[PDB]
Amino acid sequence: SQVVRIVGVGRTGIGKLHKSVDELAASALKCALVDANMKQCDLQALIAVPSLASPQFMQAHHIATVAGLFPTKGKFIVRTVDTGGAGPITALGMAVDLVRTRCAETVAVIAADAVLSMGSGAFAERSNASLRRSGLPEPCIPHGYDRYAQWYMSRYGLKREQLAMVPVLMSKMAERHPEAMCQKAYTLDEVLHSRCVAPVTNLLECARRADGAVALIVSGEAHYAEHFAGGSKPIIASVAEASGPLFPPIVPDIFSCRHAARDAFLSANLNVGDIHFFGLYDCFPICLIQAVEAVGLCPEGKGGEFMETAYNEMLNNGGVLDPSKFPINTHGGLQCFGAPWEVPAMYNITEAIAQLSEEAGDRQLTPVPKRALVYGNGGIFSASSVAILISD
Amino acid sequence: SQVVRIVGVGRTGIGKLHKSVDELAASALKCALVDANMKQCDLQALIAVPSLASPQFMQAHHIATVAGLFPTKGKFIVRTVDTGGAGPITALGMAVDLVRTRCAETVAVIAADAVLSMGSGAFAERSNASLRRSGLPEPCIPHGYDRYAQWYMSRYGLKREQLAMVPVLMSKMAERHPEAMCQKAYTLDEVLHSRCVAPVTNLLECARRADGAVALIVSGEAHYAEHFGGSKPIIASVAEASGPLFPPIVPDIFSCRHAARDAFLSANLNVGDIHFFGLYDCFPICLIQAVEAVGLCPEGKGGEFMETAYNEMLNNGGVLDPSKFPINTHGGLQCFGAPWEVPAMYNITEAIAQLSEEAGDRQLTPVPKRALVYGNGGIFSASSVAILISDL
Ligand SMILES: CC(C)(COP(=O)(O)OP(=O)(O)OC[C@H]1O[C@@H](n2cnc3c(N)ncnc32)[C@H](O)[C@@H]1OP(=O)(O)O)[C@@H](O)C(=O)NCCC(=O)NCCSC(=O)CC(=O)O
Ligand SMILES: CC(C)(COP(=O)(O)OP(=O)(O)OC[C@H]1O[C@@H](n2cnc3c(N)ncnc32)[C@H](O)[C@@H]1OP(=O)(O)O)[C@@H](O)C(=O)NCCC(=O)NCCSC(=O)CC(=O)O
Repeated sequence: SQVVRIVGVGRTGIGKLHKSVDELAASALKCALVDANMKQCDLQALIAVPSLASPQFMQAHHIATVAGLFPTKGKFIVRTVDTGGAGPITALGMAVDLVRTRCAETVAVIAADAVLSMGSGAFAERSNASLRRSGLPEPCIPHGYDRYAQWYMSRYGLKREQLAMVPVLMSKMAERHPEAMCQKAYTLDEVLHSRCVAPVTNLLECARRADGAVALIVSGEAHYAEHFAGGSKPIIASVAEASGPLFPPIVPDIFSCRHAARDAFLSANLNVGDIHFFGLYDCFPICLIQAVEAVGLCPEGKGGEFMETAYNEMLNNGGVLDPSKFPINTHGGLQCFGAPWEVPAMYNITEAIAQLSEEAGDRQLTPVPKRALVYGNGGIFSASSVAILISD
Repeated sequence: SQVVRIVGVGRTGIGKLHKSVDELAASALKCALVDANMKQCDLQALIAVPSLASPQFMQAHHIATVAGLFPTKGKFIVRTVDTGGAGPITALGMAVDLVRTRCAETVAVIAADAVLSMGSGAFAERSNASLRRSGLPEPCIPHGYDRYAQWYMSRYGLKREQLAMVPVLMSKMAERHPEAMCQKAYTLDEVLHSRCVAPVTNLLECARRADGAVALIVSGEAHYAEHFGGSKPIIASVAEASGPLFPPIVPDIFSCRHAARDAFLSANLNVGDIHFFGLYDCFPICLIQAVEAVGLCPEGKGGEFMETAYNEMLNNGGVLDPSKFPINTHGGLQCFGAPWEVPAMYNITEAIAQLSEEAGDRQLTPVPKRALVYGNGGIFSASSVAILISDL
């Protein structure tokens, strides 16, 4: 096949940054190049995902032009891809493909957005407009996921309080991350008594609006060692995708994460027991609950109980959530770290790399994980992208 | 490695159709499935390009959902890609890649838009907004290409009248195509005396706004024969290259030559083996650069290539013989129609018509065995080239 690694990582801060999407993208890319010990001229491709704050025709080309990558010497392949929040991992798979087919020896993958700075009114309008023809009441995306949550409750007996436990657990993780937007952990009642957004979905269960950008540099192992030289630059062991409808009608074969996860495991010749860090998309509680089931951390229908077990162990440990007992989204995820539209799957990757390189600080897993699984989700369970990262 | 064919083609009409983008996409896909002797359930992937008339989050997913592809039984991979008007050929390359890596045995590639029905005011605003930060005066895209045209005139001695000859030649082709929006050929003076859009670019030299959709079905040769020549051509190769989204000017900015060269090497063919060319012609300078890039004439001689054909046309009783100018026999973006990111599809469909001997009064004799198609995005920002052959 040929071994391909994430050789560079760079990102901006997260929050209300008062910067343009182009500035954030450019800053993230520069950080990534420094992290890779590379220069602009060493890049042979660039892949990006669209922005909601600043929608732009041929986004990747726009970013590349403004950042001053042109004119280049030799070949440069640029591409914008849209699979929603699955994008960054989708783009990762494409980057691997460009390397293996020898279309490009090195690839930059960039995601950038500013949905907190854009204002609540504009965000709500554009995010709702994203689900035309769905029949979903506003806000549409939360209502779409809420409809799947209610189906889980009816089908599998998922409890309302088990959904609400997700942001509690994520807030416990987030408060150990210096940059996470949530710096104080929630109580279960606080989540349950927060503003109602949809019948079984409250405000503190919604993905947290943020500005932010992340850039990844992908390269063949051999090429990188020759010119620019484990866990800090992990091997992309596999990437797999699967898809579903953009909005709900409900049958279990609609969900695509399990198929994507299974294909990623087979591709990498690994199993769930070999993975000791999980960066799992958590735009709403039902997404994370379905994710842990899909990747095989627990049986089908037992995701809610998986959350409750961790929540109870947290309460019986003096309110402390031990990462070793819940090695998932140690950064806080979309719930409590932040969610810049199609960006935040990048934070599953960056947090995985931090853990694999033993640079996650107070969030650090012990023993150091050798292998990580990351998961990005787009639309309303419409796009699944799963990748497995290994140190060696 | 493994032979992959375009096994189905379907499209709507072209013009002012008064239909939604979703309706056009859905209609084109149904036609393509019938043309492939396939059903929805036989599709394992769908790739699409964004629409200007109806911009939509996760466009491919949106189209797939509204068209009723879900729920699916097996795996289904959906993806939206944006490389401007290069898109359809970019997507074609990705489809081939999905087949070869066995992620999907069959792939639908769809492009749909309605930029004529959307209204002149909305089109102008959105097309201009596409070039933020460029510094180009309105209309921005024509002015961007106009700046490159002026550079060609200064650098290579390209004549103003040679630019204007492009729509003349395209209008001669278009009037032989029943559905082409231009049904009466232009004179050179008529082009030169038409409304000025940019210093060296007039109205009849601009890409013709149209509504339209096209859908392609891609499949491995062996898989298709088990379950379901020129009419279903082999995708011999696909190659891409990119450049800045807008101008500052150096010759290494242009990427079509690199893309063309890589496609030829990939396919193990040369320009002399190709007897039909579907070349992107959003403005005269694009086609002039295209014929040079693919090797139909030397660098800087594209203007003279047009004049030679124009003069031979005048000395042949005003008749443009396709055998002496086997290029865009449909009329291209200039005179067939240009639905934003769609019209590279018409280079593919016209190529297939020629290869299958179903091009009517436009038919090349002898029947071409091999065709080259070229899509261009932005302002010489994206190049996508593919070579189609009837048999090995
Ligand atoms: C919930 C909303 C309808 C309305 O929230 P508002 O922005 O109006 O709230 P606000 O900022 O005005 O003020 C509310 C107060 O609570 C805080 N607050 C706001 N949102 C919060 C959240 N998610 N979690 C925790 N706290 C939050 C604010 O800081 C503020 O605090 P104080 O007042 O104390 O300062 C909206 O945020 C929304 O639509 N959220 C859903 C996001 C979404 O759908 N994302 C895409 C998921 S799909 C995906 O992930 C990928 C893909 O694109 O496919
Ligand atoms: C030329 C324009 C500025 C002006 O268009 P208007 O809508 O104002 O046209 P109008 O109102 O003057 O039209 C009045 C008459 O002229 C005709 N007419 C209109 N446009 C024409 C054209 N291009 N060629 C020939 N005739 C044309 C109409 O049929 C009508 O006929 P009658 O006389 O019978 O009434 C615009 O169409 C334009 O921007 N065109 C270029 C589009 C573009 O840049 N596309 C992207 C290219 S880049 C690319 O392709 C790559 C990528 O996408 O990335």
